Amino acid sequence: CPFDEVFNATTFASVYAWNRKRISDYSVLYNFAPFFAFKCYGVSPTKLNDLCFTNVYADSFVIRGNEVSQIAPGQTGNIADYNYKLPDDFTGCVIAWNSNKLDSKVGGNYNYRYRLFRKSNLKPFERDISTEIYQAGNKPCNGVAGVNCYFPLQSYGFRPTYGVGHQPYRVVVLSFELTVC
Amino acid sequence: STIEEQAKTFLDKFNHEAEDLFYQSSLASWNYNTNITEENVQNMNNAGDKWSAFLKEQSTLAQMYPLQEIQNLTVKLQLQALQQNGSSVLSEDKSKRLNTILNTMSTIYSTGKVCNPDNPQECLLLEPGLNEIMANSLDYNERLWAWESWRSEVGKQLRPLYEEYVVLKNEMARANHYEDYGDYWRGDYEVNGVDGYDYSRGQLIEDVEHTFEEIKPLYEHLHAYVRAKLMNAYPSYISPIGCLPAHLLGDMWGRFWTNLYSLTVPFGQKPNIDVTDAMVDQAWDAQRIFKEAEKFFVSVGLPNMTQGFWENSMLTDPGNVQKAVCHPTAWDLGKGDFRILMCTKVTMDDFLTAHHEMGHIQYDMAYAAQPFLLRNGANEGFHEAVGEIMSLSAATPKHLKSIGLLSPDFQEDNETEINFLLKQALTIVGTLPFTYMLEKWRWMVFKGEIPKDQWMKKWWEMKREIVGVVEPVPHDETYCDPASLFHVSNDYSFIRYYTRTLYQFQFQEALCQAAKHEGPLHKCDISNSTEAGQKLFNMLRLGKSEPWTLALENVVGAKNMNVRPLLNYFEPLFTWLKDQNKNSFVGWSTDWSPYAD
Ligand SMILES: *[C@@H]1O[C@H](CO)[C@@H](O[C@@H]2O[C@H](CO)[C@@H](O)[C@H](O)[C@H]2NC(C)=O)[C@H](O)[C@H]1NC(C)=O
Ligand SMILES: *[C@@H]1O[C@H](CO)[C@@H](O[C@@H]2O[C@H](CO)[C@@H](O)[C@H](O)[C@H]2NC(C)=O)[C@H](O)[C@H]1NC(C)=O
Ligand SMILES: *[C@@H]1O[C@H](CO)[C@@H](O[C@@H]2O[C@H](CO)[C@@H](O)[C@H](O)[C@H]2NC(C)=O)[C@H](O)[C@H]1NC(C)=O
Ligand SMILES: *[C@@H]1O[C@H](CO)[C@@H](O[C@@H]2O[C@H](CO)[C@@H](O)[C@H](O)[C@H]2NC(C)=O)[C@H](O)[C@H]1NC(C)=O
Ligand SMILES: *[C@@H]1O[C@H](CO)[C@@H](O[C@@H]2O[C@H](CO)[C@@H](O)[C@H](O)[C@H]2NC(C)=O)[C@H](O)[C@H]1NC(C)=O
Ligand SMILES: *[C@@H]1O[C@H](CO)[C@@H](O[C@@H]2O[C@H](CO)[C@@H](O)[C@H](O)[C@H]2NC(C)=O)[C@H](O)[C@H]1NC(C)=O
Ligand SMILES: *[C@@H]1O[C@H](CO)[C@@H](O)[C@H](O)[C@H]1NC(C)=O
Repeated sequence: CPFDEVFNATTFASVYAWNRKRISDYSVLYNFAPFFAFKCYGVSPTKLNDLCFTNVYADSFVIRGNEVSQIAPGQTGNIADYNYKLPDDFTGCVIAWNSNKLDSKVGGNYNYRYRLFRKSNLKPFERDISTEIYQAGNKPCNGVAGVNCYFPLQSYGFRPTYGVGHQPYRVVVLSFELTVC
Repeated sequence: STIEEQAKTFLDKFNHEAEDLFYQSSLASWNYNTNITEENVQNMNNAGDKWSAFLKEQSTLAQMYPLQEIQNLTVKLQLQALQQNGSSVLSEDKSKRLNTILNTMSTIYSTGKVCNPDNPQECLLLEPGLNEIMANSLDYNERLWAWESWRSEVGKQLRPLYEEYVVLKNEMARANHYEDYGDYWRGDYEVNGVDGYDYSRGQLIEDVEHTFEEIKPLYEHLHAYVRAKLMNAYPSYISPIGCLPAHLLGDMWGRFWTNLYSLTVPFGQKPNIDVTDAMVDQAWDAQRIFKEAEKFFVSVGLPNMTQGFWENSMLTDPGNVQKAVCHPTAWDLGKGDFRILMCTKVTMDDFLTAHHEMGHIQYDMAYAAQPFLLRNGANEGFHEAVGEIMSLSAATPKHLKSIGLLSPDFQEDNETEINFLLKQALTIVGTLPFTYMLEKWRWMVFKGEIPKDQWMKKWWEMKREIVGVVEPVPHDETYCDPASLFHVSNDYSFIRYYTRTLYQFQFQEALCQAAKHEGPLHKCDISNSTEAGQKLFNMLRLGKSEPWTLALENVVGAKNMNVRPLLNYFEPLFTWLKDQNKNSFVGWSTDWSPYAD
């Protein structure tokens, strides 16, 4: 399985539009790096070599440090209700690590664009890339900023002189469905 | 779709953009303060102006939501903190006039020059030389010349400006439904709509006047003692039943009596504890000091330093050419970035200032989870109280003898105890009457009870009646004596220095009982106790989210500020003074004056 690409791409996607790569040797990822967080939920992390499934998916994005605890079955917040929602019947296993030395430029890195406004909570495993203007009040704004109408994207201001919990943390979310073994 | 739900929608976007812009501004300001060049000044001014413009635009935008239909308390607090017009409610000409006279007053105070009568090309500014003559000189005539000339050649330029500043600020304050500029100042201590913790803007006056009514018995004895000691350095100039001339107090204004220690020391043959030789003996540097401070802080139950604090902070003076304003301060750039800027030497004063600054850093680390507009102390008198209890409890002999700076046995006696207590009293108690009197004068001036032809008369009447000092030369109604003080000409409040001194000892006595102390209060040490840390953290993490009268109860057990802990702290000195003035006359008469002869 070409895990060397989903973990090592030179540019990771953003939260509101996460890249989903499907797969048609986990001892390379388990033994490799610090990996600030590594929790597997449905399957025990050690026996990942005797139970196999039809196909695996590896989503990816870049979220803030103190929001990693939101990528879990049954969570709420600006990330788990509007951008990426994991179903309560999860079976895969989440991983995340720090990337402060790559995705942070002195002067601000304005390419990561988590969304913070939406009319309803996202459903499990949905994606919304629309960029319409959010209508807060009762008077329509016809697609222009102003009063009670906002732009629903709020790009992160990444910098190297931040504190842990505000530095970029890449994420990969392996999810299994039942082949590859 | 209701008027309440849109407030949260607006507040989210405001929070995010404000965090970003504030971080940029603070980073620019830091990069200027640590490395002075010419282009750093403009690079800082740009970000500052951008942040101010964003703030003004959001303020004029926020006026759409009426504060009457809001039901949440946090949303209402944030809106009311954002909706306030402040200045710019005036016209344009008046605003320009106000800014011009403010800058003119600040400039006049900063670069005022006085010079000799017999050698007129020897002019001295204030900071390098006047408050040094007034601090170290022991000559009566020289101190009198300095004290008179500073008020005759600088204070006389500030009166026609103050007379206009008063009216302009009164108009600006009446434009916001406040009835004067003094109520605008006292509005910080106000609390509304909590059903059990209310606090009007007019009850602060009564609370201050009732807490000052119980410090008089101690200030009278301290005054009598200092007078009986000053009748020996300047004989035939002080009267045994009169006040003290205002130029023999230690500095230009008489705010701190701490420079009178060399004259009025109780036992002059016992040196107070000063561990500076041992630090150079064990070769302590600028980093071991902060390591020890952090260890003391984590001992009580507070977190470590954020590990971003060690690489970015400036704990030593940069050598070759990095001209840097190192006045010890703690920065809160935001987004989890805390830094400290100070020029640390190897002494004891820096060993205590490190604790004082790390207190502010810990407070800032506490409430960093609140919204952007709610990241501050409960009011203007909590931050410094929290930062001061640390240096209070970190300079005891019992704490110093466990770090290693004192000999292992070092038996303590009561003479050094009285020495230390008296050196503390000349700074803590010697300023409460002055602060109370000055703020009372300013409140009465702004309110409109002291007409502008009775300013100096009432000022000196109150200084004779409350503080207990008399002027050496009659001052008619052309002078303006208060305007020659930094906080009066630069438009800063002054009631925080009074409530801080009470909150400090309230917190200290509240924490001394969780650590289960036994002896007197001035020997307290809160280290190695996880109850004091828990009680303090139950208040540090609130910020401005709760009314201060509730954040105070979560520590001490009462709602209003009290004065009993201060007297309980100063009890031994009080008894000793009460037994040293058997023959002297405790009190003063407001009729004797040094010129009526
Ligand atoms: C991610 O990719 C980088 C670069 O493509 C890999 O870095 C290589 O490391 C090996 C040693 O393991 C060196 O021999 C190569 O010279 C390095 N290449 C470059 C361009 O730096 C890195 O090993 C990859 N990491 C993973 C987890 O696959
Ligand atoms: C203090 O500021 C000055 C100018 O603001 C810095 O001097 C130059 O800054 C530019 C900025 O990129 C550098 O490329 C130059 O190398 C600097 N000159 C020198 C001689 O260093 C200076 O570096 C700043 N000091 C610190 C410690 O950051
Ligand atoms: C509006 O008021 C409610 C309760 O009156 C607040 O609910 C709190 O929300 C915070 C975080 O959102 C939680 O930690 C608390 O436990 C909640 N308290 C209760 C009693 O539910 C709500 O936060 C308020 N709105 C805003 C914008 O702060
Ligand atoms: C703050 O200043 C404004 C003027 O800049 C005051 O005047 C109100 O402004 C709103 C906003 O457009 C108008 O809708 C009102 O008609 C204005 N007049 C009123 C309310 O009488 C505003 O009152 C000031 N508010 C505070 C709290 O100071
Ligand atoms: C410090 O304590 C000593 C005793 O522990 C005090 O000395 C006694 O003082 C009382 C009161 O004046 C006298 O009646 C005794 O005769 C003293 N005893 C001795 C052995 O001298 C001393 O006065 C205390 N000093 C202070 C400043 O309180
Ligand atoms: C806080 O408590 C700790 C442990 O109870 C103290 O550390 C010990 O102190 C004794 C007293 O001299 C030493 O003999 C030990 O060597 C110390 N142990 C260690 C690991 O350092 C500490 O001194 C106490 N601090 C205060 C201020 O009371
Ligand atoms: C603080 O850091 C020290 C290392 O210098 C470590 O030994 C200690 O356990 C830390 N304490 C906390 C509460 O993080």
